[PDB]
Amino acid sequence: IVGGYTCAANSIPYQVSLNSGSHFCGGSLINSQWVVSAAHCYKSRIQVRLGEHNIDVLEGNEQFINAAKIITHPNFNGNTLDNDIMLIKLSSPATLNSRVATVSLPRSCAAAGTECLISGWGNTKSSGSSYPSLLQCLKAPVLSDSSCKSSYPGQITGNMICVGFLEGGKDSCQGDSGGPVVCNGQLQGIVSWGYGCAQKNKPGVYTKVCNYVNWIQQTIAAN
Amino acid sequence: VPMDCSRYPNTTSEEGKVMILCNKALNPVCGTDGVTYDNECVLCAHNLEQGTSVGKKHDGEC
Ligand SMILES: *[C@]1(O)O[C@H](CO)[C@@H](O[C@]2(O)O[C@H](CO)[C@@H](O)[C@H](O)[C@H]2NC(C)=O)[C@H](O)[C@H]1NC(C)=O
Repeated sequence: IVGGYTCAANSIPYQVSLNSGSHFCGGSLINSQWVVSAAHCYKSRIQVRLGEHNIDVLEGNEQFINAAKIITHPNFNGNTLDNDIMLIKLSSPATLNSRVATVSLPRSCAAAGTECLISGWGNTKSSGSSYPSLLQCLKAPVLSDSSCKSSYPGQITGNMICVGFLEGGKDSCQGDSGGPVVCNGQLQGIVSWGYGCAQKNKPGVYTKVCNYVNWIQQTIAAN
Repeated sequence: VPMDCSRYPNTTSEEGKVMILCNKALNPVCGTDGVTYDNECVLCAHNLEQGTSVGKKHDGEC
């Protein structure tokens, strides 16, 4: 996250880290045994880490749970990142507490202008590398579709939304992918892609979660 | 085995600036220049933006 702030402890209890030796993507806990992340974050084996404050230290109050099933959207396109959503079933149910909690799926799509919270352990600099140990947060609004399409001509599908600032300076970045965009208590975006990070006229692009609630429910119901 | 930067979507600007659009996953790779790049797409974008021709020495971090 570039241009954000250090989240307060337990502020973002639904945030998870996806680990395959080291942190590589974020994700969001939606119920005791299911995590939502980005399809491009797919790996054959994944350890889900929950309740983490500092990803470099083991404080005893986190939970590490292996993925048992990893299901990428059937129409995911690895080249354009359309349908960039994936579900992870945990090997065992997480124990929910003050540090590990869930976020609601969206009851309706977010309108342009709605204020959201983006979080993650990704790069905090636009040029260069600097990875925080502590989870970063950023408040940013959903942009209009026309505004998003004009920033990335011919690259935005109906399953994508822009969230951020056209003036640059604040955005999600490498290491944030899969992470949440929560607006009014509902998960409306998945960190997906962009032209670099925090570049002018090039806000981040996020999977439009409100399009996928029926697929999520059907998949979960049967698995 | 090197790498294919075509695997990533690109867009041309008004003045001909080619921009490579990258996913935000942290999957570090080690360049032939000995520098660790955040992911392969970012190495691709660096080469395009700087005009270099760095390759991938190996999928991990240097
Ligand atoms: C940029 O223009 O995007 C296109 C689309 O991926 C790249 O075009 C392709 O992939 O280039 C490869 C050879 O490198 C060729 O085999 C593919 O057919 C071709 N596809 C099309 C639609 O032309 C293009 O290379 C890329 N530009 C850069 C500099 O990365």
